[PDB]
Amino acid sequence: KHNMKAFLDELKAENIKKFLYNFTQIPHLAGTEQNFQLAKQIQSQWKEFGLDSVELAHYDVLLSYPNKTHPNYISIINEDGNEIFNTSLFEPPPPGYENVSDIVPPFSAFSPQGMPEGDLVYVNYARTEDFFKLERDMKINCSGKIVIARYGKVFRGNKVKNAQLAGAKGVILYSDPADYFAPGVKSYPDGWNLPGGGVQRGNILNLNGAGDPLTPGYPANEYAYRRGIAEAVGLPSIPVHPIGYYDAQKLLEKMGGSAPPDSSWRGSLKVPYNVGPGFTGNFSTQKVKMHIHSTNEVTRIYNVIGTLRGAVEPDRYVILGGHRDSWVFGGIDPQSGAAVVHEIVRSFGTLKKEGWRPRRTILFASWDAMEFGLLGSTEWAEENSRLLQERGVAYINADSSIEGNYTLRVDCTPLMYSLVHNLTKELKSPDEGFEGKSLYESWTKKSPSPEFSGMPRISKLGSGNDFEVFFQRLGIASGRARYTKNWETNKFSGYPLYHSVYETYELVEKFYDPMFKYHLTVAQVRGGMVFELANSIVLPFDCRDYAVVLRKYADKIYSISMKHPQEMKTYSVSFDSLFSAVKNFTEIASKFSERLQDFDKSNPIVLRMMNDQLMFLERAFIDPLGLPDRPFYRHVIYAPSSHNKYAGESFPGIYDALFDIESKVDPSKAWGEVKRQIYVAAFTVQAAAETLSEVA
Amino acid sequence: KHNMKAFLDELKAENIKKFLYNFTQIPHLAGTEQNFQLAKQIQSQWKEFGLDSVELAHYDVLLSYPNKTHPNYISIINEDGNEIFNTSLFEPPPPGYENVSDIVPPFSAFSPQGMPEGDLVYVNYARTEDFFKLERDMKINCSGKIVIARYGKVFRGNKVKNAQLAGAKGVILYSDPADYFAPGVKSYPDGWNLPGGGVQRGNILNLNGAGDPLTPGYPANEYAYRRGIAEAVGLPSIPVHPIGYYDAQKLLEKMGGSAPPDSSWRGSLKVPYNVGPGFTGNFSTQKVKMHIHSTNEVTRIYNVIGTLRGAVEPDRYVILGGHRDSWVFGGIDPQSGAAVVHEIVRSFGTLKKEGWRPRRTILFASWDAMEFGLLGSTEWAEENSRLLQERGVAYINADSSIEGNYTLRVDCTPLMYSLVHNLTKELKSPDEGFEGKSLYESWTKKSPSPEFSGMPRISKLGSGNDFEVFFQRLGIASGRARYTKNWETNKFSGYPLYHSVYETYELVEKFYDPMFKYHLTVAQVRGGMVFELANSIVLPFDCRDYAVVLRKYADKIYSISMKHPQEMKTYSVSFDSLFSAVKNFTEIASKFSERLQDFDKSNPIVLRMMNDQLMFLERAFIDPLGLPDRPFYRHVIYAPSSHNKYAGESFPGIYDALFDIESKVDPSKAWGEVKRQIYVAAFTVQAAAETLSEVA
Ligand SMILES: *[C@@H]1O[C@H](CO)[C@@H](O[C@@H]2O[C@H](CO)[C@@H](O[C@@H]3O[C@H](CO[C@H]4O[C@H](CO)[C@@H](O)[C@H](O)[C@@H]4O)[C@@H](O)[C@H](O[C@H]4O[C@H](CO)[C@@H](O)[C@H](O)[C@@H]4O)[C@@H]3O)[C@H](O)[C@H]2NC(C)=O)[C@H](O)[C@H]1NC(C)=O
Ligand SMILES: *[C@@H]1O[C@H](CO)[C@@H](O[C@@H]2O[C@H](CO)[C@@H](O[C@@H]3O[C@H](CO[C@H]4O[C@H](CO)[C@@H](O)[C@H](O)[C@@H]4O)[C@@H](O)[C@H](O[C@H]4O[C@H](CO)[C@@H](O)[C@H](O)[C@@H]4O)[C@@H]3O)[C@H](O)[C@H]2NC(C)=O)[C@H](O)[C@H]1NC(C)=O
Ligand SMILES: *[C@@H]1O[C@H](CO)[C@@H](O[C@@H]2O[C@H](CO)[C@@H](O[C@@H]3O[C@H](CO)[C@@H](O)[C@H](O[C@H]4O[C@H](CO)[C@@H](O)[C@H](O)[C@@H]4O)[C@@H]3O)[C@H](O)[C@H]2NC(C)=O)[C@H](O)[C@H]1NC(C)=O
Ligand SMILES: *[C@@H]1O[C@H](CO)[C@@H](O[C@@H]2O[C@H](CO)[C@@H](O[C@@H]3O[C@H](CO)[C@@H](O)[C@H](O[C@H]4O[C@H](CO)[C@@H](O)[C@H](O)[C@@H]4O)[C@@H]3O)[C@H](O)[C@H]2NC(C)=O)[C@H](O)[C@H]1NC(C)=O
Ligand SMILES: *[C@@H]1O[C@H](CO)[C@@H](O[C@@H]2O[C@H](CO)[C@@H](O[C@@H]3O[C@H](CO)[C@@H](O)[C@H](O)[C@@H]3O)[C@H](O)[C@H]2NC(C)=O)[C@H](O)[C@H]1NC(C)=O
Ligand SMILES: *[C@@H]1O[C@H](CO)[C@@H](O[C@@H]2O[C@H](CO)[C@@H](O[C@@H]3O[C@H](CO)[C@@H](O)[C@H](O)[C@@H]3O)[C@H](O)[C@H]2NC(C)=O)[C@H](O)[C@H]1NC(C)=O
Ligand SMILES: *[C@@H]1O[C@H](CO)[C@@H](O[C@@H]2O[C@H](CO)[C@@H](O)[C@H](O)[C@H]2NC(C)=O)[C@H](O)[C@H]1NC(C)=O
Ligand SMILES: *[C@@H]1O[C@H](CO)[C@@H](O[C@@H]2O[C@H](CO)[C@@H](O)[C@H](O)[C@H]2NC(C)=O)[C@H](O)[C@H]1NC(C)=O
Ligand SMILES: *[C@@H]1O[C@H](CO)[C@@H](O[C@@H]2O[C@H](CO)[C@@H](O)[C@H](O)[C@H]2NC(C)=O)[C@H](O)[C@H]1NC(C)=O
Ligand SMILES: *[C@@H]1O[C@H](CO)[C@@H](O[C@@H]2O[C@H](CO)[C@@H](O)[C@H](O)[C@H]2NC(C)=O)[C@H](O)[C@H]1NC(C)=O
Ligand SMILES: O=C(O)CC[C@H](NS(=O)(=O)N[C@@H](CC(=O)O)C(=O)O)C(=O)O
Ligand SMILES: O=C(O)CC[C@H](NS(=O)(=O)N[C@@H](CC(=O)O)C(=O)O)C(=O)O
Ligand SMILES: *[C@@H]1O[C@H](CO)[C@@H](O)[C@H](O)[C@H]1NC(C)=O
Ligand SMILES: *[C@@H]1O[C@H](CO)[C@@H](O)[C@H](O)[C@H]1NC(C)=O
Ligand SMILES: *[C@@H]1O[C@H](CO)[C@@H](O)[C@H](O)[C@H]1NC(C)=O
Ligand SMILES: *[C@@H]1O[C@H](CO)[C@@H](O)[C@H](O)[C@H]1NC(C)=O
Ligand SMILES: [Ca+2]
Ligand SMILES: [Ca+2]
Ligand SMILES: [Cl-]
Ligand SMILES: [Cl-]
Ligand SMILES: [Zn+2]
Ligand SMILES: [Zn+2]
Ligand SMILES: [Zn+2]
Ligand SMILES: [Zn+2]
Repeated sequence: KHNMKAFLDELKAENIKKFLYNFTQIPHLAGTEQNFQLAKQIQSQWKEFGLDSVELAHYDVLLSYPNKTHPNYISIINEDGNEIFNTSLFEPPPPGYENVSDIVPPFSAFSPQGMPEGDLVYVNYARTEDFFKLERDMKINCSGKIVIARYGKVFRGNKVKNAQLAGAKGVILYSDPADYFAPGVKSYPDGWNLPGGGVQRGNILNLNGAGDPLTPGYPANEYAYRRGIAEAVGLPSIPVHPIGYYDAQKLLEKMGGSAPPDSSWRGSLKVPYNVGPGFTGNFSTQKVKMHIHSTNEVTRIYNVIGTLRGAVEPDRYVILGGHRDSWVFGGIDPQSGAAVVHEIVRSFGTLKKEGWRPRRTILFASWDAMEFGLLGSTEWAEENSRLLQERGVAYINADSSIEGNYTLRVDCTPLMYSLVHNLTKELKSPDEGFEGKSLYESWTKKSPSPEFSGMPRISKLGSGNDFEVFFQRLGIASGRARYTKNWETNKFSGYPLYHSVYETYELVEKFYDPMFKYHLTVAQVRGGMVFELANSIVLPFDCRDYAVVLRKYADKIYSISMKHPQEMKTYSVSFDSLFSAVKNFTEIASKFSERLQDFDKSNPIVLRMMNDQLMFLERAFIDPLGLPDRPFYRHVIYAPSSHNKYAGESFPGIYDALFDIESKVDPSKAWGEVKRQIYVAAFTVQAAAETLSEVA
Repeated sequence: KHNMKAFLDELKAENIKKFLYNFTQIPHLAGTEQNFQLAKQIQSQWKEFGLDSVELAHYDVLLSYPNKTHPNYISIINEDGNEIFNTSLFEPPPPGYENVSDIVPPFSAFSPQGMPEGDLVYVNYARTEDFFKLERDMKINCSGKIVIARYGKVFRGNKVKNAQLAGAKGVILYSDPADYFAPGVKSYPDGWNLPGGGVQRGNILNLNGAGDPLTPGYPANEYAYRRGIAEAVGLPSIPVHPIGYYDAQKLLEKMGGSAPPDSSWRGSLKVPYNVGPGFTGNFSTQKVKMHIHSTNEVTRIYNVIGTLRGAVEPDRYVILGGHRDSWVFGGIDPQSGAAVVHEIVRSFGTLKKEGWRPRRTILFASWDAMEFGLLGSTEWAEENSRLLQERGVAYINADSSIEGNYTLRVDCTPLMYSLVHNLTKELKSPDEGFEGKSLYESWTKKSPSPEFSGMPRISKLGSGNDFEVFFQRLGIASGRARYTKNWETNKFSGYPLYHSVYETYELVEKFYDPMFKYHLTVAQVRGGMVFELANSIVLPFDCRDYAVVLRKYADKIYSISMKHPQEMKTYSVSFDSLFSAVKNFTEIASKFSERLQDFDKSNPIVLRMMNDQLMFLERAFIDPLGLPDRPFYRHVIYAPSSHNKYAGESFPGIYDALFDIESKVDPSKAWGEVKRQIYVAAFTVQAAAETLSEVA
């Protein structure tokens, strides 16, 4: 029998291991020859595995690279202009890779060039609230200062935007052991911790969903019009560079001025964590100098797109996509995900060779230039937007399969909650102590829902990954899943060796998943989701789950507003329309569910009518005018946080209208805009509800 | 048998006559009680006629009305400030209506209030080229002048926008006998010509597709956020008022300054047509004073929406819509169209009562507040945009059925050309001399295609009517048809009594269509189109017809650019990408057509897949970012002309980038934008082509 069990059983941990090894022996930096060669390899293998067609889709997009003969570095400079300390020019390479060529040294992708000299101000995590505390409470002025910020808590691009608006003339990012060194664990290569010479690479753009900075709205094809750099989207205006904690200690140890305002500002280094500005009296004349010489350059990138044609509904697309480009070896990010995709394709191809085809078309994608701003996924979606918005059923992302070995993590649209619950009840837990128990059981035990007993936690989608164009721009139901750490065991996000040279095959094989059982579990979750979405006769979405969360989000946004009761009285700010729309959505979704379960099962038109209602329900939350000043974030329920691209925000339009409103100089204008966003949200919720009404 | 012949045969000229009489006895001004009562009557009758549901959809939108106790008028004022001449306060009412109440006096809807006094400048038709001739050639400065412009050639809102940008402080619009008095025809009531006391009403907004000025993007429902007046869309900044030619003669006769530049500037009045500024020497101290006291007010409007559920594809909508509100009696505009719709509903309802249902759902609409800026259609489409863009097959408009008695006029998407040709071959010509011949034959003879022998002329859709939101904002295949005059017999557009009190039932019954045979023919064309669109198994669109016109439009826009060969060399301006996309569209459309004719006819999924490809093809020409500064004009192939809302422009983005480019101060910026619009157009054409490729 060709059923999901046949698909799932075919997946092998040993295959995922072999693919991971294969994908992580050399660097695959976007825009480089090595990453083009891997694209061609993937294309060849997906054909071999049995997909109907496999093509490369290429684009020419703005990328950013250090100058090989003019290295980036930071100095402490004395009053004579002598550089008395210099940060590293490279991370010490790990055992057995000390002769690997083409390792890109640590840099902040898209930094402008410059050599700013000045006094240091320490800004904690450079969050919105961190700058609020400096400027408003501590009365420290960052204008013309170089800021030093620790990585963590929020996307680094938001840190740089915040530093820029504070008037900084440069940003130094560093990894504090507080956030990247788990107590009791040894540094790579003897454990999974970040060594003091390790550095986190990463782009510092603020694209807000635009894709290639030079071609917002349109694919960066051969005849594309490209904005001039000065009009490009999302580029930082001040130089930025990342360093490790050995180097950070040297920059921070001399810092004077004001003491840290409290303990939440102190990391784990043996330094005061003084905010500055500048150094203590003996060193008061020493300054910090950055030297950044990186260049932005239009460069060709290559997505691999594989198609497995649907037998019944070939014009309905279920997409499994993740990126292939890495900063260096990509041992976790992204190759732990790409190896999983590779095995999923191989398994589907095995069934196909035995004569099976899924009901709907499955598209498989190996995206390029993700590390430089989700560029490959976004340019492809811009090219294919009309096909995706009329035919796109769902998008399942496939970046890193692991960031820990504790339990499952799922972030997805409410439309997929029931699908996820049901699938995980059918899968075996790989966890020790849960032998013979379901993944649902271990996941629920280790990651309980904060709201419901006997349910697991499922989070909203944020952003910072390749689902962004599909979900927040185009309104295609999206999901992601991976294995994660125990947040009770160290509160820091992600894994210590993130975006460092130390993220290698050996890191995974030795420390994260020796038996590749967590990889296999994640292949089963991602592949199982794709299988159901593509094969079920009724799409496996439950509209009633959206009704429940809409009420939760309406309560939450109302509660934020109600911290300002006088203003709500003065400006007649009512949430009645939003609650009414949510009530209506709940009622209509309930009746739709009845019809779906009750309709004449022999009638393919009623079924498809009803499958189209399910498919277009996520689409209904799209506002074609976008959110304020963010035209590519069009989903009215979910946007990436304006303060942290990684985090999702609910009712983002109303959230941003309320944020820091007490500080607005024209309260009438400000509360007027709150009311406008309530109207837009209520209307959108009612309009989405009405797509589930009887059609005529 | 229930086939199109049964539907067509049921339509009766005598019924259309009875409905026209019924709809034209009292004024039905938008926002008035009389127009609400007619809405309720229509709703009742459509229910009686047999539709499944008939509801009122209401909105509260900005309308504009004169002040009943503070009349609008224009004066000539002497140096003492004595008003020595005053324009009429009302049009002399026609025979037997001299006691009808609630006739709105002539005014320009949405004029601001004011009493500007100044010297007159005569600006011909106030077209872009007319102001070019004044400012550039004649060196006449309109700043601080009151401009007087004759109606005709272009939409009056464009005249007012042009006057505003020329620095005018007021606009007087008048009907010149050259444009509104056919030689050899007597004035109403003894013929169909405009009498000297007749005046054309009409709104002077520049909405660019926005709908209600206060709620762009969102329906003007009960909880709507409304912009303040100062931020409203499309409102004129200077006072405006319309007059008849008896009054115009008094304002023009004294005009001095420069002579008219040539004969194209002279109308038919016994006056010099001097451009001014101001009056001849003896009257040089006399000035013109406007008195405008109209008020803008948010007012409730009511659309009637009738549904006839489809038997097979209830979630596919074919819409027949036209407006119901009139300026006064609406004898032609709109009731000659509304009576036709009423009879079409009655005929469909007759078939339904005998057990028939169309394959797809038919929606019937009686729109309100069309005369005030397409407000009812636009607000309803804003409310229902998600349903319309995923389910909307086609929109057939139904304003005035007649503007003459000579031949058929059709404006529509290329997708409907074949449908129209085939249907008109099946219909009888009502024309004298063409007894027993088809409508196709008489139409082709009287209105030959400028391009193809043996074919009739079919024009592009422009705007100024209720299809605008459906076609140019949402990308739903749209069409319209009416009987029209012979352009060889008088070149003036429209009919002389347009938007005057004299547009009555008697005008139609006596002078235009005594036997209601032209009305019946138009009911057959509009109803027949709806019947096919709603009932055929394969949608009756031919994608190959779009390929032919795309090549025509590409040639045309290229030819415009090629008037600047040096600049095309300097800035490397190539149209190669657009021609490539058009070639590709042609090739892919040809292969799609083969599959449509060749596919397995027993397979409803392949059929619907292919019906969805046909339905979404118009949709593919939509750009979600809209055209420059016109966010609600989203169709890349067709937009209303930036110089004349009534006219359609092809490749509008490139057209406007090229328009008057030789006058731009930064040719590099200007030609860069031409190249950007070529990229956008080429991409959109290729993307639309790719929706017709095999789906997987
Ligand atoms: C959640 O779902 C419910 C439906 O169960 C929607 O309820 C509608 O709510 C609006 C109010 O926002 C009601 O609007 C009112 O309509 C009255 C006329 O309604 C009749 O006629 C219409 C057609 O014109 C029919 O569709 C309808 O069935 C009724 O027969 C108006 O007279 C009301 O205006 C008067 O009162 C208001 C308030 O005091 C004044 O501001 C006005 O000046 C005026 O005096 C009003 O417009 C609507 O009728 C309800 N429809 C129903 C029950 O079917 C909710 O709107 C929906 N929530 C959201 C957010 O959409
Ligand atoms: C009308 O329809 C035709 C298809 O019949 C489209 O043709 C494509 O045209 C583009 C040019 O605009 C071609 O682009 C070229 O692709 C080359 C690689 O193509 C191969 O590999 C890709 C996957 O990466 C496959 O899809 C493809 O089948 C080929 O096997 C590049 O190497 C070319 O770049 C080089 O030359 C250019 C020009 O000198 C330089 O600027 C570059 O720096 C580089 O040196 C180029 O990108 C594309 O291959 C064609 N596809 C075909 C024939 O299938 C038209 O684009 C389409 N019209 C529009 C407007 O869309
Ligand atoms: C996750 O799994 C849960 C549990 O299986 C699943 O919910 C269940 O779905 C089934 C299938 O729709 C529901 O069964 C229906 O129940 C109603 C009322 O009892 C019946 O009227 C339905 O009968 C009709 O349809 C049948 C085919 O399913 C026909 O055989 C029959 O003739 C009728 O036409 C039907 O049996 C069941 O009630 C729920 N259980 C719950 C909610 O507890 C859920 O759908 C899964 N989630 C997915 C797939 O996303
Ligand atoms: C306007 O009217 C014209 C003239 O009628 C019409 O064009 C015609 O359409 C028919 C129907 O598609 C075409 O007939 C087809 O021709 C090809 C080649 O000869 C055949 O392969 C097709 O046969 C298949 O389909 C048949 C059902 O239609 C099956 O019976 C058969 O088994 C095959 O599956 C088919 O006969 C005809 O060629 C054109 N004539 C032209 C273009 O001159 C046009 O479509 C109408 N426009 C509309 C409806 O918008
Ligand atoms: C990762 O795995 C891939 C796939 O197994 C490896 O690529 C494959 O490498 C072999 C040996 O280089 C290639 O076979 C050889 O082909 C050449 C020319 O066609 C010829 O000399 C011989 O016929 C020989 O068999 C094979 O083509 C190639 N497969 C691809 C790319 O599809 C790759 O080596 C592995 N990478 C690492 C780091 O282990
Ligand atoms: C245009 O045609 C409509 C429809 O025929 C006319 O409206 C109809 O008018 C009659 C007479 O006023 C109404 O019948 C009457 O109803 C009232 C109360 O229900 C009652 O006194 C009697 O039972 C009587 O039969 C009828 O309801 C009404 N139909 C509608 C509106 O649906 C209208 O008079 C015509 N207008 C003109 C200008 O001719
Ligand atoms: C990268 O840095 C190198 C080294 O400074 C630059 O190469 C120099 O370019 C200048 C002109 O700008 C020449 O006069 C020197 O001879 C070059 N030096 C060497 C060592 O080659 C190069 O411009 C930079 N590359 C970029 C900006 O991509
Ligand atoms: C930090 O690096 C800089 C640049 O390489 C070093 O300064 C250079 O030293 C050489 C040799 O003494 C001089 O000829 C250059 O003029 C210097 N360049 C600059 C920009 O200062 C510096 O010695 C290094 N500091 C440490 C502590 O190693
Ligand atoms: C329409 O014009 C009338 C007549 O001038 C206005 O009514 C007057 O309003 C003023 C206050 O603005 C009163 O003092 C007068 O007593 C009113 N006169 C009469 C004759 O009623 C009215 O304001 C205007 N209506 C509008 C603006 O809608
Ligand atoms: C044009 O209309 C104006 C306004 O009605 C007339 O001027 C008014 O005349 C009365 C009576 O003589 C005066 O009391 C008012 O003060 C005047 N108002 C203004 C604004 O001037 C004028 O007489 C009319 N002109 C003609 C030729 O009939
Ligand atoms: O440009 C963007 O939006 C983000 C690109 C890139 N995304 S990412 O966070 O590294 N990708 C992954 C990292 C991981 O797979 O662990 C995630 O979503 O967790 C980054 O943050 O540098
Ligand atoms: O606001 C608008 O866009 C136009 C509203 C209104 N349209 S209209 O030209 O009068 N409608 C008709 C007039 C007619 O049916 O003769 C048309 O399309 O020809 C007008 O021009 O005043
Ligand atoms: C910070 O300093 C700069 C001048 O060096 C000044 O423009 C800015 O207003 C200052 N910020 C404060 C104190 O608000
Ligand atoms: C793997 O699991 C064990 C058991 O909790 C844990 O001690 C170890 O830290 C985990 N490894 C990683 C890399 O999280
Ligand atoms: C027209 O006159 C006004 C001043 O009355 C002036 O601002 C404007 O520039 C003039 N236009 C010309 C002559 O270009
Ligand atoms: C009706 O047709 C006749 C014949 O051409 C023509 O003389 C007359 O002017 C027409 N009436 C109108 C209102 O166009
Ligand atoms: Ca782009
Ligand atoms: Ca609106
Ligand atoms: Cl992921
Ligand atoms: Cl019309
Ligand atoms: Zn990644
Ligand atoms: Zn990454
Ligand atoms: Zn009209
Ligand atoms: Zn009109």
